[PDB]
Amino acid sequence: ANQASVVANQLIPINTALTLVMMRSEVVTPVGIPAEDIPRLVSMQVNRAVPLGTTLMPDMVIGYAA
Repeated sequence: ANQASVVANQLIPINTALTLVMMRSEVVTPVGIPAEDIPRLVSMQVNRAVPLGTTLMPDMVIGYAA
């Protein structure tokens, strides 16, 4: 039910360090990375460009383990 995930608040380019303006939280399905983890994700990189509105999934972030 209302488990929120991290959602791309702008297109996130490949191999670019994540900043706080790039991540919002929303209740989406399927569930992705928990919204609680937005602070952890700061300055981690994604391995593929992430379009606006896409749910950030564990496999997209280089070095992510929950």
